[PDB]
Amino acid sequence: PPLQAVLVADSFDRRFFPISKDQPRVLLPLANVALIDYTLEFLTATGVQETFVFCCWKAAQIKEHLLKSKWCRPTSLNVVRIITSELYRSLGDVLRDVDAKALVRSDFLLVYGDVISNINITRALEEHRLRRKLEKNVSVMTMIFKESSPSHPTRCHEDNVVVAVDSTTNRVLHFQKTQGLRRFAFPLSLFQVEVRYDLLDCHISICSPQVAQLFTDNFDYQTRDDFVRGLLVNNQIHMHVTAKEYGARVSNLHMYSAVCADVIRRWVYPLTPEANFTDSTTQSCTHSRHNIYRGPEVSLGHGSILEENVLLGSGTVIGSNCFITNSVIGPGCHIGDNVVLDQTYLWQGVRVAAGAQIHQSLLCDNAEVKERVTLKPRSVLTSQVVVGPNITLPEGSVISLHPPDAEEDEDDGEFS
Amino acid sequence: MEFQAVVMAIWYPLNLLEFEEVIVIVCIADSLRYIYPKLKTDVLVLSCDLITDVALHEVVDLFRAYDASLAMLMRRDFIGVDSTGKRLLFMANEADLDEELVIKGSILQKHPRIRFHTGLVDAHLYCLKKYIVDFLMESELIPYLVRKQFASSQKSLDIYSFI
Amino acid sequence: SELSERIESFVETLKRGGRSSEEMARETLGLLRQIITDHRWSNAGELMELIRREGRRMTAAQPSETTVGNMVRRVLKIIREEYGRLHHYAQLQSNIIEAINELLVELEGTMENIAAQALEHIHSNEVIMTIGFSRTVEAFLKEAARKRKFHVIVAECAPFCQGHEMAVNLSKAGIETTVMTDAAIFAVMSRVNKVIIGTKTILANGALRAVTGTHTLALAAKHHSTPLIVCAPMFKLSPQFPNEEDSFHKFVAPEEVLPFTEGDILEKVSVHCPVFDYVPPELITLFISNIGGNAPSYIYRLMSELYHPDDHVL
Amino acid sequence: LFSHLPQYSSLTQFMSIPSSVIHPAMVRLGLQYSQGLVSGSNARCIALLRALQQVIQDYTTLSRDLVNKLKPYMSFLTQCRPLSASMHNAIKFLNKEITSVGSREEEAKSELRAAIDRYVQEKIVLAAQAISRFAYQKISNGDVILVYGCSSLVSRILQEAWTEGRRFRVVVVDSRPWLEGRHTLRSLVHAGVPASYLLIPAASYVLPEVSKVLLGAHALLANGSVMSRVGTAQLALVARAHNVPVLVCCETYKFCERVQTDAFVSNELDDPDDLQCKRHVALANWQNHASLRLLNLVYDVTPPELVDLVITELGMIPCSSVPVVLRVKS
Amino acid sequence: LFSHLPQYSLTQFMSIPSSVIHPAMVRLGLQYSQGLVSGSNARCIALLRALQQVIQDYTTLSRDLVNKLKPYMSFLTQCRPLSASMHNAIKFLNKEITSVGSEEAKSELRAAIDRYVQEKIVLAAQAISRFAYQKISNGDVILVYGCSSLVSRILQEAWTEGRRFRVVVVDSRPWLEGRHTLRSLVHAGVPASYLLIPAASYVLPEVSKVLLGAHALLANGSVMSRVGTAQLALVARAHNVPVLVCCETYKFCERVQTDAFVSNELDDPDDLQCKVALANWQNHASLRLLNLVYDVTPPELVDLVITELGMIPCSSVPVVLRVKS
Repeated sequence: PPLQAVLVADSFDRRFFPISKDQPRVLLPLANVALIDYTLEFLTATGVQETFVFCCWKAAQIKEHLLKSKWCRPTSLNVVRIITSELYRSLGDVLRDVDAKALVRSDFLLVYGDVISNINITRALEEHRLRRKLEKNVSVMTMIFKESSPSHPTRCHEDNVVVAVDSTTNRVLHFQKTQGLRRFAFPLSLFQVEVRYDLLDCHISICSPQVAQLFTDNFDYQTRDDFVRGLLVNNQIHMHVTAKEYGARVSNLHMYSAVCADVIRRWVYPLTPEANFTDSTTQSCTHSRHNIYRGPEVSLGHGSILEENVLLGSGTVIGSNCFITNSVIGPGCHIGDNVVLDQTYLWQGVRVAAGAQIHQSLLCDNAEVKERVTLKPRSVLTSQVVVGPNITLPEGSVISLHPPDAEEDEDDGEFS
Repeated sequence: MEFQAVVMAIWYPLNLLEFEEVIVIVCIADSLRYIYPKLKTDVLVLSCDLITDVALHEVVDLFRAYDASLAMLMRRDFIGVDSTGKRLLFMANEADLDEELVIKGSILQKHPRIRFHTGLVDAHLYCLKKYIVDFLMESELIPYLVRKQFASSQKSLDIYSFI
Repeated sequence: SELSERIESFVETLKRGGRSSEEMARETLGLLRQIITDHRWSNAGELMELIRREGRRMTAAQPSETTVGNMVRRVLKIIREEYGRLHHYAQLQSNIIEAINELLVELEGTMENIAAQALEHIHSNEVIMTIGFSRTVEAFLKEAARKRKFHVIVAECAPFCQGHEMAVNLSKAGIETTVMTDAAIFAVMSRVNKVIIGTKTILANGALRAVTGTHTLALAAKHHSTPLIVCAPMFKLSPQFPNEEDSFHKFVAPEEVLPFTEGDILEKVSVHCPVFDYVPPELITLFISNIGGNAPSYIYRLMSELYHPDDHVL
Repeated sequence: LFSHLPQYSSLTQFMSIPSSVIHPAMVRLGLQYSQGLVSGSNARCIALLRALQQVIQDYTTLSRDLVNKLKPYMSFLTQCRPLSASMHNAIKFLNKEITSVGSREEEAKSELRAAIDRYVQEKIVLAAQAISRFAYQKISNGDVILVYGCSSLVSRILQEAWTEGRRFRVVVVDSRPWLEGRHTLRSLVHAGVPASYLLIPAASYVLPEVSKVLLGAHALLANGSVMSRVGTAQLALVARAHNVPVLVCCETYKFCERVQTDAFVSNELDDPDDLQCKRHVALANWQNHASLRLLNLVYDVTPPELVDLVITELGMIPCSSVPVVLRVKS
Repeated sequence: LFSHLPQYSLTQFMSIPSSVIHPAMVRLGLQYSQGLVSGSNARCIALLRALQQVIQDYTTLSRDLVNKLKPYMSFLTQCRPLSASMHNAIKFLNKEITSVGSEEAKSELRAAIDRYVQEKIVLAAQAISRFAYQKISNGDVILVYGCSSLVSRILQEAWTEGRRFRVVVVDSRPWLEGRHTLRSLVHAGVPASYLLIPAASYVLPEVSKVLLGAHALLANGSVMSRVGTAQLALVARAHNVPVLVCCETYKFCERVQTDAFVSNELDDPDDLQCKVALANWQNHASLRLLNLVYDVTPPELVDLVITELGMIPCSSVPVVLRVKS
């Protein structure tokens, strides 16, 4: 049968709270292409033909960006069927709005909406169908986990989970998020059985339409974690564990940094920045040595050193004697002289004036920084912000045009 | 005399050793403490019963290669073995825990895949290293030694099991 | 249309990587035959612009897969030579088709004509050493194995261990094979009498872009003066010189080299995993083509009678 | 056709479970050799030669008895894993030391096992920190160094050189099936030095940016050839082809008076089953094909023209003084 | 070993007024077998004269003559393995017979042998002589090897057109063939010196250029010729003296070969024992006597090929193989 997918293009948290306020979360560029493009390209590569896209928050931006994208042209073998509805508040009413319209008829494939992966759901889907028909509609989901290692940058402590599985058929007997916990309480009676912590959550559940029924009759569910926890106290959830293919979901901005550094280093190989998988004319790249990508008409300065893992957008004049490295610089922006950019992420259009040392950070689009500015690690600069010529922002400072949301305003620190 | 087999207090134990002496040729859980004046050199505590001629060569090699602090033979008590299938991580003989097999997060970060076996038969073929019988002087030790790692009468001790 | 959707299906298959090289060339010819049939075009100029544009997008899809670019250029040469001998020509649309068919029967016989020259280059009690898994070299070693008896050492290529299925394929045909670890190429080089490899691409100076161990192989072969035979047909002959402007390397996921289960050190270690390795032409001895066994220093002439010099750059 | 070299798959089933003819320490050590818990050329010599200190005080009588008593031990050891020259010269020094002493038994047993710690100090410990002084001045302030696999000395260098403020950039080249360049990569990222890891077939893509190639030796043969891990000779050849200088860090005691003119003498075969990829796997059950053989070399010989330096505990010699340090010592 | 290549020591079976093979072809084959006709040019001239004799005795045409004279070339491949000059001569002859359409065609065929011998074996030799006159200067010394009908012609006409050089003749056992050069030099008045191949590294210090002859130039530039040539050119490069090989166009074979093992006739091993300690070599089971007739030198050991078209760098012999076909 045809394979469908549900793509919840509204993330129902506020993890990017100064950033999700103006730009919706699945439009903010990872490696100069938006987060909804990686999940859509993953869905197309898997074999999905009838993606549905559910948007609640800032649906105008999402739909406007989608129509000027690759998957809304009639060439694409993956229709998008955008469903804009402001009545959504969680994944629960999104996925029980499926049975309000009966969209799915076979086992669909629910990705969350900002999954970034090169997973091939053909072994997992065929295993799910095989144990679907054989044990008479017993299994209702096949969770997709990546075999990670618990001390990894991609395993951020909010999304960290532990499972207890049957290990002879991969069947989730217990599942809990280890957000804050030192010792893990595994209930008994699930033996009459491996226990795994090396599983990245990856949010590529392959849930069969019975799940849309199970969200429907029990209104109290709100998210997939609630559903897996609330079923294992009662049916089945199995899994499939991948080892050779990348999979991640950018939940928080720590995860954003980890997955953006993983994409640049070609861990998501069919979705590298030089592949131009979104086939736009403004995002072509040339992968040079040391994972250095420079877009068309970049005009690098004299004496500037690009060490490694640099992505440069189109129209990205760089000054003289710079030490830009490990960073993503965005479609068209001005970087001045003698700067240092380490693990930074600069979106479309910035003014980095001269000699400014920007370490681990995130400068959103149309940002402004003046001469001799020394942004420290984990500093976030939201859209259209300006930073004056003497600021040294503390480690962990968010700056936006909305003073209630951020810790600053349109200029440098301690001013309005 | 690398090892010294100790037989608790029986032709199947005494001739499973095809060794040259037992502590059942002189006959004199806590009996190993009463057999302490024998030369404490890597005791091999055997069982009174339920021993069925398993080859020692696969068990003792988990004590002469990995330099295990302790090595058992198995053929209500829940054991969590490492992914290699030879390293004990979580022994809990007490099934009377309050319906919660609690696991320390440190072992799950160090050893991610813990494979749990349900009620394996304990052959009581303990390959204690020579300081454990001394450490008792200053089950009862098999579920303590697996917790003592991650008491020191020697490094970090390690305990390996054969199935 | 059916054809247009098949064009972007081919382009996206090229980008993602979802077949052998001869199948790549055969599918490229089928696609280009469809392009010149079903599109409407008045004269040869518009069709050459069309073929050039579609070849540009199929080449920019996967620039390291040059069999599709070579067959685009071969069709362009066929177009401008079947229009030259008629110099809007009505029968031209037929004429190119026949030449394309004569190309498609030039294909599907490339592997037989390379395998026919096996006995002239492989002797009894020989030891041959290969690297990747190329269908051309295994047919070469399986046509020489019908008469003579020899030893073949298949040094596996380390990230994608693909010499494993080569040595499984060769051992089924009775060749006594040895699988190596790719670190031992200089070690077992003293014994090896000939080195027979395959290529992804023969560049225009006789150099070749091949599987990632072949330059480390060719240096050992040149050190011990072992002849490096290269079995590669004429769709693998690309008119591009090894310039620094165009990137010929392909880099795949580092999971092939350093697995994701390493953990925190993956944030500091830069793992690369290239799959192709430049072999300069002075380490090569022969190119066993489908038309003979000529030297590397003849390859430029094979360019001039395959691709027009206006078709080099598309 | 590496037929004259044994190919091994545990030799512990037939031997007596208490102290047999072979010592408890020797069976423990040989089992560790065969399983693979000690792998370094240095670490095997210390592992032998302080498990052998356990032999001496347990032995009760002295020279002629102990020399022929020790031979079954190392016969069992070379049955477990073939002895490298770090072990071979260790045993040669040991036998010379035993035959040197003669005429009290307790004083001799104490003096032997104390002059064996003296061997470790003045030839493996004080040596390795004298190699590092010579190689610290040869490591530039901004260069790129290509290492190969785990070496206890190559990783002592460029970690004792980084902590003296040198700020190079190491590139780690590794090969299957040992994959031991991960062990020199985890322990090198922990030092904080920037690293890069790639497999040995891509030893010619990364070698253009490399400034020098630092390798370790398992033995230096008496014509100057370097016997070490398999990909070292291939690596040095491609290093010469990219004209990058190539250095070998070897202690003096690893100098063997045995000369090999190729790479097919005493180049031990380990388990061929290590070559199974576990991809799916195609080479599994390779014994089912009769014509199919698997070759798993562990050692390889690079000729002295392919290598520039040899950093030794006594100076930096140009690899043709390898027969000469074999003379001025002993 | 050399198992695929044939070992030979053949006219006993055929009737004296032979009908299986032509009389002239029997004479030719037995002269090849005994050694009365040696050298690639001399063998090609003798073959073409015998084929003219065959055609003038032919009475009936295109298919019939080709399948009639294929057994003749089977006989000649039995008697003495055909060199590539003979191979290209036979290929040209078969193409000529197949080209002849629907008595008078015998005279037109027989003159095409004369138009083959003249402008590809004689006129080509004169053109190669004119080209190699340029590379022979006054006072230099030239190391030739063995006997070549073209090398000796080049030297003799270079001497008689005014050069004052000196020749060193390097020779090999068991044919001892450079004596036929040496004597033919002394009649021309050229100063000469004679020595064997092992002494070549003794005189390559004084030699200015090594001028060799080719029995065939292969499709990669390898020079297939007499067995000492490749070794001599290797020592010549090790003493950095230029190596010139003088070959006509018609000897260019499209066969390609890397090592000196694929197509190398073996003469009878009984030539090897010298005046004896080797006469009873058959009774020694382990002892095998091996003498090759040809080997190939790689194109990197040859600095120059002189051809009737011009002087070409030995890497562009497939160029000439293209432009003549």
